[PDB]
Amino acid sequence: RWLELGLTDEEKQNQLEQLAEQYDELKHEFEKKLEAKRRKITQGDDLAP
Amino acid sequence: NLADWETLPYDSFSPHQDIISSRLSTLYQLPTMQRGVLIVPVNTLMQRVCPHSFLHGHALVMKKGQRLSRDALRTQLDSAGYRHVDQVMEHGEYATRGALLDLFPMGSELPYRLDFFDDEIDSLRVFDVDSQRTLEEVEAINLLPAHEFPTDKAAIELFRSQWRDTFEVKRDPEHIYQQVSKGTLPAGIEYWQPLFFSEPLPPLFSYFPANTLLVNTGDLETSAERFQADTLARFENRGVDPMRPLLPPQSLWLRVDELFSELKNWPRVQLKTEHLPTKAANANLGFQKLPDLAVQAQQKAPLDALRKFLETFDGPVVFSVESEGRREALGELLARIKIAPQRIMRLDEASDRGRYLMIGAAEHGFVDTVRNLALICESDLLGERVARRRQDSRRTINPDTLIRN
Repeated sequence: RWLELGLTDEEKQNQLEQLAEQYDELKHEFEKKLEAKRRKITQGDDLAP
Repeated sequence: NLADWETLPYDSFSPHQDIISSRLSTLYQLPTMQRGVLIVPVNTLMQRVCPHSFLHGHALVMKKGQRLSRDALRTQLDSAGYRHVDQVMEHGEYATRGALLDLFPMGSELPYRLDFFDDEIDSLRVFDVDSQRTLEEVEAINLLPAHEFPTDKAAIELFRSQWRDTFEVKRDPEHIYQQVSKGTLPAGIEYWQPLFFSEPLPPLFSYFPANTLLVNTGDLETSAERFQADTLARFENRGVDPMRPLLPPQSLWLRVDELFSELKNWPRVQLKTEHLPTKAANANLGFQKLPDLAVQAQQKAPLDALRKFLETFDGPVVFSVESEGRREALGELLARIKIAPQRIMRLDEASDRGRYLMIGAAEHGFVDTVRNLALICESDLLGERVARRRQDSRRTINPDTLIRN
């Protein structure tokens, strides 16, 4: 909670909203990328007959 | 009538805008008035509304031969927060069609056609939308803007100001702050309207000119206190939601004592069915409830009570009639009492022992002492002639048109 703090009405708190949004976006990036690499490692590997 | 929103205290939905627009007209036409009457209930009296100066700056007028660009006025309609609908049905909605810009305003009963020309207002032409065909020309329009409430960029910013003064904010996109920061409209926004104003919301009393009158019926303070308690109960019950945060009920509505302190400012006539003591400024004017004269069809005489009422009475008996299609039913019975009235529309034409009637849906008959006037209604006769209200004037369930539409 550095996000909800009482700030004067300006573009500053707008950018705090932006940065918290990007923080949540990186959280989502992590939670997809981790499972993505997990399936990438664990999956079968193509071969010759 | 100043109708209300007809929602829950701390509701979660949107009231029907049209009567709101109608109330807006009332808001448009309250500190301008010279006779006539508005009614309000106290729960409707507690909504403290945006200033008439705000309205007056926002509500504007176009004229018949006025030099105006189409997209210029359309930009003013964006300033009005008018809603772009391809097929417009209600207020604050607009459609683009050639030089024609169709819009249904939130003042009027009826929508408008503009057809501009060479930076110029050519036409101003109105129609029924379900007809979708021209009805008549007018040379002028006062267009009230699409909401009572500003939703412009400055409005959104200062909303965000007062919001982050008051409430908490989350990263959740379903936060009220979040959609208003996106500039879209919440369902239950209408309680959060104080967020637009540095000042507290002016009461309708603030709108009141000098020549207004206040008329009371009942200890309406008590009903107000009940509504305060009920709405306060909603202030705890709904005041647990992190997803819809609740303003102070003080910040929306006035309290009863301070209310009565502004009620000091205008003369007020109070009404009690109960008889008064003989203190000063007590009137107790000469009126009695007429005794019951219902139809007793099972015996020979449904009408003898009516009869012995009639010959002990000594004045005009006037009959409230719901419709002319009601009245022959009256005649159906009025031949049975040998006596039939003369239809009138003016009350004070009545004279001694005259039987008269008016088309009117009135509740109950009475006895007037001063002019000695009897009056007769349908609820006194055919039992409770009650009308079950399915919905309000504007909206209802649509079993016929909608599924066809």
